[PDB]
Amino acid sequence: RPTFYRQELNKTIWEVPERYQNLSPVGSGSVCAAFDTKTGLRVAVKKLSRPFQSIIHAKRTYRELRLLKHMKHENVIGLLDVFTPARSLEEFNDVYLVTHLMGADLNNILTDDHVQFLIYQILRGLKYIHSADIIHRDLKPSNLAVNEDCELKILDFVATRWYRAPEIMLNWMHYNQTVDIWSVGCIMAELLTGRTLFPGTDHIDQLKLILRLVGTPGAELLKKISSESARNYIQSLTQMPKMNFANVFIGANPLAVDLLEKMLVLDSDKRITAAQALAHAYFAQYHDPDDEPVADPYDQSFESRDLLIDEWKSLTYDEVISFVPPPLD
Ligand SMILES: Nc1ccc2c(NCc3cccs3)nc(-c3ccccc3)nc2c1
Repeated sequence: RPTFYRQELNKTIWEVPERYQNLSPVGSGSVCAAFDTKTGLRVAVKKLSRPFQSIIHAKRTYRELRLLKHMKHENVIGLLDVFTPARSLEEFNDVYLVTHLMGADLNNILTDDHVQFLIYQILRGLKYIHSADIIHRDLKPSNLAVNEDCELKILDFVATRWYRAPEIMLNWMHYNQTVDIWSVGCIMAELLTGRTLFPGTDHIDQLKLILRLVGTPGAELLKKISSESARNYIQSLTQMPKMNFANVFIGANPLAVDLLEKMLVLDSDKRITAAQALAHAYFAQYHDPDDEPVADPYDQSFESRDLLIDEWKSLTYDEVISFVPPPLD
C-alpha cells in the first residue's frame, strides 16, 4: 500500500504512487510519460476519463482491464501496473494503467528487409491474439508501436476505413479473424509503396477502390452472401477483372507480392491466417516454429451479460486487487 502524491497536470488532477516520477503529458483519457523508480524504466501512465460514467463506459473499462491483464507476448502491449487512489470499493472512481513507454508508431516512421521484420512481428502478435479467440478489428499504423530497434508491439486504446476489411463495411455479422489479415495486407502494401493502398473518401468509395484492385466477386463468393440487397448491388456493378499484383507492385520482392495476393482476398474463407502467413517463404529468415507461441484461454463470456454500473465497477475493482505484477528481468 504505497504512498500517493498529487499534482495538477494541464486539465486534470493526478494521484499516483511515489514510485512513478517526472510526469510529462503526452496525449489526451489522459496519458503521461513518467520514470518508474522501481524498475528504472520509462513508462506511460494512462488515467481513464470517467471510467464508470454509464453502463457502456463501465463495461468498456472492465473489458480493457481484462484484455491488458491477459496479454503476455513480446509483440503485444502488456500491463506493467494498474492502481487506484481508493482504499475501498466504496471510494473507487479512478483507474490508472501503466505500460512500457513505446517510442513511436508506424505512421511516425522502408527497405524490403525492414518490411519483412516489421510485418513478421505483427503476424507473430496476431497469431497469439487470434489463438485466444480475440479479433483486433482496428489494425492501422497508429496502433503499432515501434522501437528505435525496430521492435514492434500491437496496441489498442489517418482514416480507420482505409485498413478495414470489406466485410466489416458491408456490415456482415459472422466475420472471422482474417479481417485482421486484411489490415496487415493494407499496411504491408503501404510500407512497400509509401502510399495508402485504399485511400477511400467514405465507405462507398472505399469499396470501389478495393474492387478495382481485387475485382468483382465470382459466383463462388456470391452464392455465400446472405443479404439479398447486398447481393443485387454487387451483381449490378460493372464487372471488373482482378488486377495482376505483379503489375501493381512492380519492382517488389516477388515473395512479398505473392503474400499480398493471399492476404487481399475478397472471400474471407480463402484468406490466409496469421499462422499460415508466418510459414510463408517471405519470412524464411525470421520464422521459427518453436518460438511463435499461443495464448492461454480467455474468458469472453462477460460480453453477453447485461449488468448494472455498480456490478461492472465491482468486477473492475476485483481485477485491480488481484493484479500480479509481471516479473522483473
Ligand atoms: N463467406 C463469405 C465471404 C465473404 C463475404 C462477404 N464479403 C464481402 C464482399 C463480397 C463481395 C463484394 S464485397 N460479404 C458477405 C456479406 C454477407 C451479408 C451481407 C453483406 C456481406 N458475406 C461473405 C461471406
